[PDB]
Amino acid sequence: FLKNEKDNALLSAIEESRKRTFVMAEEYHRESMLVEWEQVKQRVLHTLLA
Amino acid sequence: ESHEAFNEWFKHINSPPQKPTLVGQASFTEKVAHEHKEKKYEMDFGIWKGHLDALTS
Amino acid sequence: MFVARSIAADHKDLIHDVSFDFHGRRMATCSSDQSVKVWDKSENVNWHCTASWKTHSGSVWRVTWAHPEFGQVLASCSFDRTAAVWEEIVGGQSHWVKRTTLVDRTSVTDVKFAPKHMGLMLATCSADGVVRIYEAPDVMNLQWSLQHEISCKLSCSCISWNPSSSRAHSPMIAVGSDDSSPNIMGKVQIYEYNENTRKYAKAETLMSVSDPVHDIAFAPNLGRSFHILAVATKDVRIFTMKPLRKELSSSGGVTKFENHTVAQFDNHNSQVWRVSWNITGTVLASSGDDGTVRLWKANYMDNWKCIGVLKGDGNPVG
Amino acid sequence: AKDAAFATLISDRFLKEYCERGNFTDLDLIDNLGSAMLLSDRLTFLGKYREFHRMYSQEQFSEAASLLLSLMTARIAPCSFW
Amino acid sequence: ILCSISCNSKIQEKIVGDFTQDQNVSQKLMVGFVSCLDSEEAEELLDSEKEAEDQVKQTNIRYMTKIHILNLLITSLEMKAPNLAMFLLGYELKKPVSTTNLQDSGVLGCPRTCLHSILDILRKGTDVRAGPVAVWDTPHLAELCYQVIYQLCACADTSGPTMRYLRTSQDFLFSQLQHLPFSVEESEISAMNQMSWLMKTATIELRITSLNRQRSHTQRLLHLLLDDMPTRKVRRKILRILDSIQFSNEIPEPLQLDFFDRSQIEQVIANCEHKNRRGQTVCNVKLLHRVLVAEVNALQGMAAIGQRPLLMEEINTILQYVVERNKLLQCLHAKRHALESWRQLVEIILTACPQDLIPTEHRQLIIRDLLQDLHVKILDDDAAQELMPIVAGAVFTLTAHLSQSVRTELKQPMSAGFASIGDSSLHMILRNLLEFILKTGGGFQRVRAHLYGSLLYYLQIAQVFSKLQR
Amino acid sequence: KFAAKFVSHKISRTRWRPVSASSLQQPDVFATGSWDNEENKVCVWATSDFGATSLDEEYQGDPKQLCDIKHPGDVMDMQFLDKERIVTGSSTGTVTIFRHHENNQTLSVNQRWEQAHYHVGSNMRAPCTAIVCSSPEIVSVGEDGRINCFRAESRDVLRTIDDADSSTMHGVTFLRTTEILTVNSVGQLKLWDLRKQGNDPTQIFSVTGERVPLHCVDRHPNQQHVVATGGQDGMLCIWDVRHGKMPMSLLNAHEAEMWEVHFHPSNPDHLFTCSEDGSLWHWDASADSLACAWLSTDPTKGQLEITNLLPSSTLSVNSLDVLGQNLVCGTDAEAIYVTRRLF
Repeated sequence: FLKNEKDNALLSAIEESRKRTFVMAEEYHRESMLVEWEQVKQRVLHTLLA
Repeated sequence: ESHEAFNEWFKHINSPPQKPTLVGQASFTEKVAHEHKEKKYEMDFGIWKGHLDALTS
Repeated sequence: MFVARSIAADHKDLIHDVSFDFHGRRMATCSSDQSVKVWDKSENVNWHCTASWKTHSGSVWRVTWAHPEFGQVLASCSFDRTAAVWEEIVGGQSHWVKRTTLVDRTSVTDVKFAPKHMGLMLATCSADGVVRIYEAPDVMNLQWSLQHEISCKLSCSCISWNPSSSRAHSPMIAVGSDDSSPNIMGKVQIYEYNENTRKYAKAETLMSVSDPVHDIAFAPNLGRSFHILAVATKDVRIFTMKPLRKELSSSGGVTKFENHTVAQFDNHNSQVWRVSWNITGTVLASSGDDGTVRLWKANYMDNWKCIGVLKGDGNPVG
Repeated sequence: AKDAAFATLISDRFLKEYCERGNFTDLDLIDNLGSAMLLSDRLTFLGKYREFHRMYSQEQFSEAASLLLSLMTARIAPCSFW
Repeated sequence: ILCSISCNSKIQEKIVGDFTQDQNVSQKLMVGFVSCLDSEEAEELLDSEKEAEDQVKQTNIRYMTKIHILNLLITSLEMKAPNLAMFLLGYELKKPVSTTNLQDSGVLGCPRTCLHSILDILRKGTDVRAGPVAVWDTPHLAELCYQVIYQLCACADTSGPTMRYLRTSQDFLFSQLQHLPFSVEESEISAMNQMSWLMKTATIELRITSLNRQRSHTQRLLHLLLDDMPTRKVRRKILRILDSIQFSNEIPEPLQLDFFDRSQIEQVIANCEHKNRRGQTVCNVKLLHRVLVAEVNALQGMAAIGQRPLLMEEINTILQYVVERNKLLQCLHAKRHALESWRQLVEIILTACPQDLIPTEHRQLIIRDLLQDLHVKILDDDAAQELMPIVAGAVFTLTAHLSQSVRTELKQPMSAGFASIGDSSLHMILRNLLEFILKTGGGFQRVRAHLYGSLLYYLQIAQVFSKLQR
Repeated sequence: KFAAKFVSHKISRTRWRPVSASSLQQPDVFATGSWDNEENKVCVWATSDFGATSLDEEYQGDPKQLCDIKHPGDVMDMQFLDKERIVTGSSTGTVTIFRHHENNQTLSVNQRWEQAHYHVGSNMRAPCTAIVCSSPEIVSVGEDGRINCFRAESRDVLRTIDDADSSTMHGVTFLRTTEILTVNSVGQLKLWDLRKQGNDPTQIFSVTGERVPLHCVDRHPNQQHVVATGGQDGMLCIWDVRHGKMPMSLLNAHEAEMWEVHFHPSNPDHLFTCSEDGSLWHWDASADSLACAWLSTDPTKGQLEITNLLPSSTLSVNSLDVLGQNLVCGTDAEAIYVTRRLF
């Protein structure tokens, strides 16, 4: 199954690219959620000041 | 210092000049090259022996 | 912007030839006045006559220099049926001394020293249709031994050694044939030295040269896998000669050739009389009855073109 | 040049000169040929013969004579130096 | 003559038909070939070679015969079928090339075939001075036998009758693998080739045996192969095999010429060294002999006849040197292929193996040791550049799998799961990795790509952590 | 550190005009000889503009040609005899004295010896390979193996040593007022007494077993027994002409032929060498500071500091000259390099 092992190596490389995309995309979504939370907090602070 | 001098002496005594050997069917050019090698060996041996006696002292 | 500066030669009779030495520091001139003169180039780029002597009682047809490894040696050939070898015996007492006269039946039409790696050899050709090859057995004693006679079966007008020093090529000579021969074609023949027979054998005949041949020149090979030959006839012809393939199992032949005419030029406008390559074999000079010298060169697409034309007054054509 | 042929040529020019004057020109060069003496048999003969003359000047008479005999028997000498 | 004939594909058919028309005929021809190869050279009559050149050439002829025969067999096999090879190896043409029942010689009237014969051969244990005649050419014989077993399924259709026969009747692979590595210093080349073929073979073997489900078999096999742990620090056999491969080789004394240019001779050596079938630049006898004669002819020494003995001795040394260089290049391509073998074999095996790796702990320990040793070996200034890509792919695979393994432990429940892990060790591994990354010049982009991939997989494991990152 | 002047001729020789020992003026004028052209010349050059009285401007000044004269043959060697007179050896075997007329910025032929060097028997001209001056005395050597002695005011050759060498002599220097050293194509340094009536050298020095050509020779200014030579192998040899027949030191200096060697005239702990390999090296024997530092046989005493003064990839540096803080050199790259701030 030497050819299978070569195919597996290619598969592992694809998996690594996929994990990179998984991490960066998740981080971007988390950053967007954090920005929305910060905006909500700022609005609450403005309401308290009112 | 005594161990260093002994090690220098011991290296030098174990590196004598090689006496040229004549291969038994040497051409006329190879015999002249041998006499030049033998004169070079006697000179190199004289220098080696003088250095050995200095290191021995 | 070539510049030509006249010198007062003051020749007794018009000199039919001029030959430079291998270094271009000396030249020899020859004339109807029966003399050869030698001229040395000073540091100031001026020419001075350093020797002048009466050489023969016959039309000196050709003059050639030996390679400088054999010393300051000249050969000449003549209508008197002889070739002569000359050595520059200098003391400032130069007096080109006749060392030998080769006397082996008709006008000797051309004379050429062989390439130096073959030793001190001299080829002559004669109107009897024979090429003769002589060797000096001692370079210090310029005695000559007849090594070869090559029967061309046509009047010989000119000869050229193949200058190739490659051990992959046997010694080769091109020969011509002045005979008008209303019919016989093949007026350029190629001879190759055969090591097995110890004789020159006819390797090729350029059948396309049915016109009388006045001059021939092999180009310097400079690492090409094929030879180039210029031929002066009614036109300028350039041939490529490709040697055929081979097997190491056995071999004893002239190894037949594939020959292509790569250029033919009628632009001379008169029977082209001479052809000469520059030292790199990249520019050809030709002369003809039109009273001009023309210069020919290939571009990077192997297209040959003329690149200069001259006048009787000495001015280059605008 | 390793030029052994030209080496022999110059050896022979020096020989013309010595057949004639009874002495070598440029003694110091011949004495220092070393391994270059082996470039040609003629040069070899020249150098060995110069060594023989050196032995003769040093009163090493036996040595000089034996060197001469060996040269003569090896026929390195040209057949007139016999 | 027979083998020569063999070398033409078309005729095999006519030939086989001929051999078989008569029952007596086929029988006799075949078993004659067979007993012939059982070269039982004089055994107990007070010595085989009691006389002289005679029995020496006897043995020589026996050898050449063996050779021609085996070559024939091999060539035939690959051609097609029913091939002369199928008849000689004991596969009946009438029976399906897949339904054939291979039996030990003498069981149910089965004649001794080539199979039985080669088996007997290698079984003896070839400590013999003969070694494999492949020495100056080919095969170790053993090589042809392993090839026939592989083609069982490799060349289609021979299936596994061979593997079933080698497992049940002869316990062949276990008996032979116990003696690895073969120390044929003689031809490190030979030893290496032996090892290579053995590799491919046992590899496909285990693969298919497991694809089936034969656990005990697979068990014993791998158990042994890996337990460097002393039973009844004993380095694991796989690591011992790797220790036997030196990836650094000595270099030839520089050529010295009195009359002659050196730089020119090195250029001439570089030129006439033509490419052998393995892609090695070697003049081989060819260019050597003829090239040396041509050089002697070119060096003209007319006048000074006297200097001849010298030139003679000098050319001899040049010859010796070029010979040594060629020997070395050969030894090198061999090692390259052997390494390929090792790598692929091992890796594929373990990683595609049905994971029954009980102590994933031990699994990882093994991975660790391996990586360590490899790194050590390759980080050496004298390591052959030709072995680098192999190491590279190896590391890539190893690392991805190891990372998966790490998470496979971080994702369970039982101080016993990061116990044998080693972060320091993670770190040292990292260090070695980086070192190798650095040492890799622009040339080996591919190696760097594998290493970048391995590093990325490693970094995913860390996704004490803050301390490790720092 | 160097101003480079391209001059459309290869430069065989460069020399500074000698300054009076009483002058506080830095050397400002030098001469050059050309070679390997159809028309060769001797040129005179200035480094300063006659008029810049600012002590504070960075010398970016290209050297300016003051005057020239056509020189038959290739200027094989060149020396100043004094402030007004330049001596040359020619490839034609002629020795020539030129006079420089500073007021008019012209060169003129003052005197010539057209048969200084020639082969006996053929009367063929032989190249004059080196010259040395000690006013009013001039010595020349050539490919004919002759040593000629001239006096600048004498039309006749004062002395010839015929057949002094059977090999080409390449270099000559004064050991003392009546003694010279020569170097030749067989690796010999020869000592001559110009008063001895015979044609044999007084002494012969050589490296044992090797016949490498020596091209250059210079004498230590203060130590009349210390001599430097350069060879075809690029080796720098240091000699004590009182001690043995062998060099005291053999130093790997260049990768090709060493054309010139010069001790610094006023600070002889410095030495300079130039080569066919295109390099120009400064050697400093002062770095550890009367045992001449150049004669130290102790590799632990006297670290020589060695500096290449020119950029990598010059063509052959055929000549150098050094005077005070100034160095000039000439090259096959049709270039003159000048520095006025060596140290």
